[PDB]
This record gives sequence, C-alpha cells and structure tokens, in this order.
Amino acid sequence: GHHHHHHGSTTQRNAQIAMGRKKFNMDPKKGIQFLIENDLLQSSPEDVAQFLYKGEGLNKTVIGDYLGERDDFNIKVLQAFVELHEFADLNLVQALRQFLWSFRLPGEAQKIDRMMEAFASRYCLCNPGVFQSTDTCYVLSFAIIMLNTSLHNHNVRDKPTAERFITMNRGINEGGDLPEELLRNLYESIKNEPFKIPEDDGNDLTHTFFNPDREGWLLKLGGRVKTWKRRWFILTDNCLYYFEYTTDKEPRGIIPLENLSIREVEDPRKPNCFELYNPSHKGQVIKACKTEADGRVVEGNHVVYRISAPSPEEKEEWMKSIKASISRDPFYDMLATRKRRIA
Ligand SMILES: O=P(O)(O)O[C@H]1[C@H](O)[C@@H](OP(=O)(O)O)[C@H](OP(=O)(O)O)[C@@H](OP(=O)(O)O)[C@H]1O
Repeated sequence: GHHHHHHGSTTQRNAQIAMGRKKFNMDPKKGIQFLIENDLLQSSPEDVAQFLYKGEGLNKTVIGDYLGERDDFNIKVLQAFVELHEFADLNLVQALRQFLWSFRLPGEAQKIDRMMEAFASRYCLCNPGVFQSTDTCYVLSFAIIMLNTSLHNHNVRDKPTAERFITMNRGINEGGDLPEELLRNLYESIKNEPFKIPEDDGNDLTHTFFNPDREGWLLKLGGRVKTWKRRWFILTDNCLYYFEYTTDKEPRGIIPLENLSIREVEDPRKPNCFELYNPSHKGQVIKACKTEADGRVVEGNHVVYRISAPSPEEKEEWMKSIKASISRDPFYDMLATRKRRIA
C-alpha cells in the first residue's frame, strides 16, 4: 500500500569524493582542482578554506604544505582558514591547541612564519588588550612551543621551573612584562598536558623546538698579553659573550662570530683547546670589543681566540655549538629579528 522513495545511485559521487581526497593527499593543488572540476567544491578562497578546515580524510601535513605557500590564492585561503578558528576568550595555549590540531606545521622557515603571523594576528583581533603587539603574541607562541619541547622531550635534561619561564619572558610585551599569573597559567597548562598533535610521528616541530644557546666556564688566552683567564661564556644569536662572573650584567668582552670559523688546536700547556679565527683573512685581527681595568671599552687585539675546555667532551660540545651558530638557522634568525623589533 505505502509508496516508497526513488533513491538515486550514489556510487559515482562517492567514488569522485574518494578520488578527490586521494589526489589531494598526493598533491593538494591537484586534489582541489579535481574537486572543483567535478562540482564537489567551489573555487573561492573561503570555500577551499572550509574544505581544509573540515579536512575530512585529508592529510594534515599536506594541509600545512598548501596553506604555507606564497601564492596569491593560498594567502587568501590561509586568512579564511584562520578566520574559521574561534580564539575569543581563550588564553594563548588554548588557542594554539586549537590551531595546531587543524594542520601540521611545514618544515620551511618562511612557511611557518606566514602561518604563525596569520595565527598571531587573529588571536590579537579576537582578544584585544592581552598583548601589546602582534610580534609579542608571535614570540610568546614560540616561547610556549619551546617550553612544550623542553618539558616533554626526554632529550632536554634541565626542565624549566614556572619561575624560569616567567623570567625568560621579561620585556616581551613591547618592552614591558606580561602579567606573572598569565605566564604561570600558560606554563602550568603545558606542563599538565603537552600539545596533542594529529597524525603524530614523534618528530613534530612542537616536540623538537630546541634552544641552541649555551653557557659555561672556560679558560681563554689573552690578545697582546698571553695570559689564561677563567671566564663565563654565553653563546646567543651568533655572538660569544664572556664575563668575569656569572652574576655580571656587563660583559668582559663580546665576539661576533660572523665571518669566523673554529678549529681544534694543540697547546703545549692547556688541554682540549680550540681557536676562533677568520678563514677569509688570515692573520687579520678579529673584530670584537672588550673592557679594560679602568672601565674603558676598546677593540680586541686577537688574531685568534684560543680557548681551553676542561674535558674533550666539552671541547667537542662547544665546537659543535659554535659551528651550528655560524652556519645559522633561518627561522631562529627571523625570531631574533622580531625580538629586536619588540625592543
Ligand atoms: O689581565 P692580564 O693578565 O694583564 O691579561 C689580559 C687578559 O688576558 C685579558 O682577558 P680578559 O679580558 O678576559 O680579562 C685580555 O683581553 P681579551 O678579553 O681581549 O682577551 C688582555 O688582552 P690584551 O688587551 O689584548 O693584552 C690581557 O692583557
């Protein structure tokens, strides 16, 4: 008695949908074009953004690859993608949890930057008055990411306290400090739960964002006067600073490492020695500045900086660290740039 529906075949449409997803995961530009051609997706940046945001059956590494691109279309897709996230009334960690669930960060410095700038601009728009600049939010986002790595990667030996995290971020708010309890909250949130990463292979940026900066006592030979001194060394932003005491704010000297190289050397008296030197200008005095006993600051007089480590192991570690510093990391450098701009 009862009539029934005419249900249409869904075989071809389902096959097309699956085909499109398969193609996307191999090549996102090709997958998207296919879906548009087969009337399964509209061609506007906002429509493509919705498609990636839902991301059904889509590889989240591939989503990140596509969103990071320089192309005019991709830039608009990214902006629309970030507009689909709701950051209002979330703290920075909570907002990053949400954002970093939607895609996996690409490996290229310029791609990471475009995506994190888009994130940071959106966070600040949805949460006015929390941060003094987009730069502050961007830099704090990476301090939170670095913290995630420090607390949760077993390869990082010395785990930061809440107080270390608070003081590390002094001055970040366009020269001023963020609220102590805000920073503490961000710290405790990360400590209590690492960033949950989709399709996690254990090699994600959020788990492997290490701090390359170093410190330690070493023995150094003088310039004109060849005397050996125990000095406290700090390596940061491709410069080597040295101090009489760990408590000094004023350095004894500053050696920019740009244009330098490092080599292991034998010394008749001191073990575990290496030397900084200019490979392009043999015999030339290395540009540096240092303080004299009377408080004057003068240029260094060194052709080489010969330095002795207490063990072969520390010699090797310092050499590796200094070499890495000189070779430079493009992303670290861009972060350094924003930090200077904040100041
Ligand atoms: O203190 P005395 O025994 O007189 O010798 C000093 C120290 O070795 C200095 O090291 P530090 O600055 O660590 O105290 C060194 O400066 P550098 O730091 O440039 O190596 C001076 O080099 P000249 O100024 O080049 O002589 C040298 O005169």
